Amino acid sequence: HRPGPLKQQNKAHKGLSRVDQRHRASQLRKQKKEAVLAEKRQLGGKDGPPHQVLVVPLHSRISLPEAMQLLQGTVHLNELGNTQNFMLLCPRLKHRWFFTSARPGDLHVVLDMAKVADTILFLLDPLEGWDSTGDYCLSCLFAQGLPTYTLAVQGISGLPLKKQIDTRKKLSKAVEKRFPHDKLLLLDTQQEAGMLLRQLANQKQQHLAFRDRRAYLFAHAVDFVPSEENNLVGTLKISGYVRGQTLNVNRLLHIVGYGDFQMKQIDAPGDPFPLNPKVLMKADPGRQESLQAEVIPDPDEEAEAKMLEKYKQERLEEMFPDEVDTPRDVAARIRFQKYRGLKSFRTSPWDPKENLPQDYARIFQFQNFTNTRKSIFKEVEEKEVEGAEVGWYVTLHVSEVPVSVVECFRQGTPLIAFSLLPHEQKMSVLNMVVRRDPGNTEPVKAKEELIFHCGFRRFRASPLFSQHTAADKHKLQRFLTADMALVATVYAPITFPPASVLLFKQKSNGMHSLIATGHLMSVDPDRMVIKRVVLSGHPFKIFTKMAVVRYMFFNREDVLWFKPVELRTKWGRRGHIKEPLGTHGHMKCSFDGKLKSQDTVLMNLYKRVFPKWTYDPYVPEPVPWLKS
RNA sequence: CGGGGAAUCAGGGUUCGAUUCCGGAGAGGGAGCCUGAGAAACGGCUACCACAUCCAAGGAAGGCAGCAGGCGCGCAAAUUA
RNA sequence: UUAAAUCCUUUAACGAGGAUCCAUUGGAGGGCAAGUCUGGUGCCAAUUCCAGCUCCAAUAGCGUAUAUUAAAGUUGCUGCAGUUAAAAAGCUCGUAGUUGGAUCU
RNA sequence: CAAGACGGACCAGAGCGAAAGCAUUUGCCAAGAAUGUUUUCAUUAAUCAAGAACGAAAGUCGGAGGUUCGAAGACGAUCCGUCGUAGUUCCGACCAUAAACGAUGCCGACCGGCGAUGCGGCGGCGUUAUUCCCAUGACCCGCCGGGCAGCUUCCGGGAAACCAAAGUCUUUGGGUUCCGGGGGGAGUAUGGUUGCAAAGCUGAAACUUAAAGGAAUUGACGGAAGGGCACCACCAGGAGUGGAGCCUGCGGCUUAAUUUGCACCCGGCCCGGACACGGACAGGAUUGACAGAUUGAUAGCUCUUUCUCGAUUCCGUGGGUGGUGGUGCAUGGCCGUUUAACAGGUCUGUGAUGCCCUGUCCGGGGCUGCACGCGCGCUACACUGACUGGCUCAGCGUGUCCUACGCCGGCAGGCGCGGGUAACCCGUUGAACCCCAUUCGUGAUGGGGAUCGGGGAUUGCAAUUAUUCCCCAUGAACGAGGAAUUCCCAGUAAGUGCGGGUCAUAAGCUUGCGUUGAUUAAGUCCCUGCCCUUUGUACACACCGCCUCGCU
Repeated sequence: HRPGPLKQQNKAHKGLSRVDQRHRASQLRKQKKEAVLAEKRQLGGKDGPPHQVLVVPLHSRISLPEAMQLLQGTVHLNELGNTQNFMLLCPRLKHRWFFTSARPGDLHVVLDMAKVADTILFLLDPLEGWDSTGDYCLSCLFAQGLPTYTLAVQGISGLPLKKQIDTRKKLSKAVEKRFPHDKLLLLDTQQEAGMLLRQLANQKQQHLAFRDRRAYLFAHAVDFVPSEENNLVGTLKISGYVRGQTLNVNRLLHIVGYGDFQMKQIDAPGDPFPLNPKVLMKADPGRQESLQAEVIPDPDEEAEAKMLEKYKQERLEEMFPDEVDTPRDVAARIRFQKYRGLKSFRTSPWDPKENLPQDYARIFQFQNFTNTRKSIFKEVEEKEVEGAEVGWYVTLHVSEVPVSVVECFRQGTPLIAFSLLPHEQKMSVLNMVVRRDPGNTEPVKAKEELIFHCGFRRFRASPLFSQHTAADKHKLQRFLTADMALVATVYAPITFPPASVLLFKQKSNGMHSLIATGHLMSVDPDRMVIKRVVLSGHPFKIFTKMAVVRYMFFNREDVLWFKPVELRTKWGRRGHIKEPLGTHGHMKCSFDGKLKSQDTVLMNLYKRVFPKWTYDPYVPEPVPWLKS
C-alpha cells in the first residue's frame, strides 16, 4: 500500500623503478628457462631413457623398410620374429633413440607401442592422406591419447616436378581435417632423414597424465626361469628402462595383456647401450608388499535372423520409448513382482543400499573417493619412495607368470608392464561415459559382451547403458543410441581417473570393430540403473473426468497390487487408479481432464538393475583390420 | 626511438605510428683500443661479467636485434628453395 | 613468360541437367530484418534440457574475443554541469596568473 | 545579607556585522554602511593557487569562580526520578569543525507592475509641543538613493517543485575563482602534514555491480471517523417461550416406506417398434375358449385338459436408425381486443427445420413411527385460587346447512314438526372473563391434567396403531424455571371467550371480532440492522534494521 500525503516521511539529507622491473623480468625468465632446460635435458640424454619413436604408415602404399633404412651415428639393430626395433645413438646431436614400427590394423601392437612411445611418426603417401585402415588406427590413437607426433610424406619426389608443389597443396587439405596446424616433412634422402631426426630431437613434448602418474616399462629383453616346466609357470626376467615414476617393488605389476602379477625383485645390471661409451639394489619382503586380492578375502542364417531381429528391436525401442506388452498368460503381479511405481522420477528418493545382491559382497567401496584420490596423488607427487627411479635399465624378477607370454615375445608382440597405484587391483563398479563412433552403426544390446580398453587395461565384460543426466537416478538404455553420450556401468578393477575408454565388438572374422570412446567418469557402486517398463491400454469409455480403460490387465487382483501407481497418457494428462471392473482387467480411472478416443493410457514400472559378473581379463588377438 | 605518416572526420578534436622513407641508437652487459680519410667497428681485436663448444685435461675456440632454420615464449607471425 | 621456370595472357583436344561441377556463416517466436510451427525429455496446464522445420541478413565470405575510435555535448576550446538529481570552499582583507571604462584625422 | 548566572515582556515584516554572531543604564575608545556633495587623486580596478586574520557548540593545557543546569557515575522505579563528577562562567593558549543553508561563488549590464518597511536627502499645505511667540521634534502627502522582505505576471527559463533569477542558452562567448563525471569499495588502506591529545587537511587501487537518483498526477483498497433512522435496535418496564405434560416443524435414529422441496413401500395385471440376417410355419405359424386351480381375491391377462381360427405369422442378435415421443424458430387462416396492431392468442399446414431419449389399474401398509439437538403453540405449576349455585353484559361474521320448539335418556346423543337464499329465522346472537354466595386451607393437597381399563353413541364403504365425544376408576412430572433473547406505548400488552377459510367427523393453523382492562417512557446510538458524508492519516501491506552451526 502507498502512504498518502498525510503520512509523515521526511526528505533525506544528502551528504618499481624501470631498472628494478627489468631485473624482476630477468629473474623470472632465468627461472623459467632453467626449469625448461632441465625438462628438455632429461629425455633422450645420458641421464634419461631413450626417446621412443613409433613409426606408423597410414597407407598401404608406403614401403616401411626403406624408410627404416633412411632413419638408420650408430645403430644397434635388435629384432624380433617379424618386427625390427633398433636403437640409435648419435653423439653428433647427443641423442638416443629407440625406433619401433607398427602396421595399422594390428590393434594391440599399435596401441601398446603407442602407449609407451614418446613420439609417433606418421607416414603418408603423396596422393591421398590415408586409407580406411589408417583412418581406423588414427581414430583408435586419438581415442587412447596422442603423444607428440610428426607427419612425414614419403614419395613426393617420385612425382613429376610440375605437379609436386600442387600435390603438397592438395595433401594439405587431406591433412587439415585431422591434423589442422601441422607441417609436412619429407623423407626421400639421407639429408631429409637427418633433418627429420633433428626435428624429432628438439621438439615440445606432449605429456600424458595416465602414464606419468604411474611408473611403466617397455621390456627390451625377456627370458624365463621355469620352476616346473610341466607346471608351465615360473619366474620371469624382464629387462627395460624405468620410464614414468620411481618403481617400488612393494606394488603390483600389471602386464597389459595378462593382468596383475606380484614382483619379487628389482636388479640393476649394466646399461647395454649407453649414450657415451650384476649389482642388485632392492628386496622383496611381504611386510608391505600388496597381495593379489581383487575379491573380498572374507568369503549361418540364424545369425542373420538374429541380426535382423536386433535391428527390428532397436527400431521398436526407438519409436516406442519403453513399451512392453502385458503377458496374457503370466500374472502381472508375478512377472513384474520386483517392480515399484514412482510419482516422481527425478525428485522422489530411493535408498542406495536397499536390496544389494551377492556380487556387491565381492567388491570394495570408498568412504570418499575424491579425498582418497587427492591423498594418493599428493603422495605420488610429493613423496619419494626408496625404489628404482627413472633412467636406469633395470631387470624385474616377477614371481609367477604363464609360460605362453614368453612365447608371445618370440613372435614380436611387445611386452609392456606398469606398476599399479594403491587400491587399483581391487574390483569395484566403474561408471564410464561413452559416445558412438560414426564408422559403425550395428545395434548394441545393453547386456552383451564387449571388449574394453580402459587405462592400459584390456578386458572382456558386459556393461549396462544408462543416460548421462544430472539426476540421482538414471533410466536404463537397452540399446546404445548412436547420437548422444551414454554411461556404461561395469564390474572392473579400480582405475583412478583420467583414463581413455575404447569399446570394441568382436566381429565374426576376428576383427574388433570400434564402438565407443571416452573417459572413465567414476568408480562408485552407489550409482544405480533404473529399468523403466511401460504398460499401455485403451480408454474405451470416456466420461467427465472419469474413464474406463481396458487392455491393462487380465486378472482382477493385478489391479489391486498395482493400485497406488499413478497413470499418465501420451497427450499429457495424468490419472489415478480408482477401481477395477472385474475378471478381465477393465478398470475405472480418475482423470484431471477429458480424454480423447485416440489417446492411450500408460503406467510405468521401475526396477533397480545392477551389472553382471562377466569380467574376463583375456582378450584374443585380432586379425589385421580391413574395410568391409 | 623521433619525424614524414595511419584511422575517424560537419567543424574542433581523439586514437595510433615497433614496421621498408629520413635521422638516431645498439650488436649478450660494461669497458679499452688497433688500422684507417672515416669505427670507440663487434660477420675486427683485448679484458672483466653472464652463459656456453671441443679436449688426449696441457690447452683451443665463441657472439643470428643478417637470410633461412630451431628451441623457448606465448593469443600471436612463412622455405634450412 | 623467364636467368631457368611457375602463374597470368593466347591457343589445339576433352570437359554441364539432380548442369551431385550440390555456398556458407550468423540471427529470429520482448525492441531495429525475421514465427499464432513440430517432436522427444522432467516439476507442480504452466514448465529444464535437446533435435528440427520456417523466415531474415550479408555473401566467397560470415561469426567471436579484446583494445580503441565514432555515436558522446559522459572531458564539453567549439560545447556540459554544480537549489531539490554527482557537485559552490565557514566567511571576508589576503601577492603572482587571468581580465581590465571613455578619449588623439 | 552574600554569591555566581542571565538581561524576558518591549522584541518585529525590524536593524547591524565579512561571517561566526549581536538586546540593562552610563561614560570613554577606535571603527562602519547608506545618504549629501559643482571637494580631491586620476585607472589607482575585478577574481582567486601560495601565504595569513576571524571562525557557534563540544574538546585539550594553565589559573580564578563554582548559583542554576548537567555528559559520566551512585541509587529508586521500569523513554523517568533523587544526588551530582568533567563541564556550563571569567582570563590566557590551542583545536578550525557544523543542516557554519538561500542545501543556491564574487564583480558588471539589460530586462514588468504594485504598495508596504529601515536609514539618509529634497519639495509641500495642514494638526500637534494645554491654539506652542520664528525654528525645531512627532504625525501627513509625494519624490530620489542604497537596503531587508512580500504579492502579482503567456518577460523568458525549468524534468517538475518553481525562479524577476534558477532569465537575457543549440538563435550556444562580459570577467574570473572553486569544483562533479553511474552505484559501491571508501573518506577505507597507504604516504605526507598540522595538533599536547581528540582529531583536522590531502587521499587511492584491486575488486564488485546494472543500476543509483530527482519531480509530479493518480483509480480501487479489508478498513477508520462523523451523523441520521428503526422496540423485526437500545434504557426503564409489561407478557413470556426456553423449567413440567401434550401437540407440531427441521435434522438425527429406526423402518419395506416412516414421500417431498399420494409424491412413498410391499405384491398381482396390462401392453412394449420397424430395418437386416439366421431360425420355425400348411406335416401347420397364430386367435378365441367350457371347466377346475393358483392367488389377500378372479382371471384363457396365469397353472392343467384339448375344441376350434387359420398366414392376419413369432424367436434371437445388432452400439444401424428410431416414433402414438418432449421441445424452439420462419410459416398461412381464425376469435376477442385497442387503413393499422396482436409481447392475449387460437387452428391437423408448410422447412428431407435445431436439439434430448427409444405408464395404467387392483389389495394392503406408511404419511414422524422416537434415544435426541434444533423452534414456534395449549394447559397449569394454586389462596389475585379451585368446586358448586345464582345473577348479569357484546361484536365481526356465516347459513341449505344454521337451527327455534316438543318428546326420551344422567350425558355424548336419537325421534317429530316449523323458520331461514337472510338487517325477516337461529338471534332482544341469554358467550367467556367479571360479580355475589358456599366449601376447600399452604398440604405433589378438592391444584394440575397426561398416561391407562371398561362401557355407550356419533361420522363415515372401513375407526385395528385408540377419527371424535360422553360417564366411571388412577392423579405422573409440574414448587416460577442462569444466561439465546421474542413482541410491545392506549382501549395497547395481557386475561377472556366467539366467527370465516381448510372440513362424510376431528381439533389445530391462520385470520379477525367483541368484554375486563394494566406498568414504564415522550428518551438514546451502548449493541444490532439499514441509509448518508469525509477519508485511504489508524491497524495491516509497504520502508529500513536485525536477520542457523559444526571436519577435511
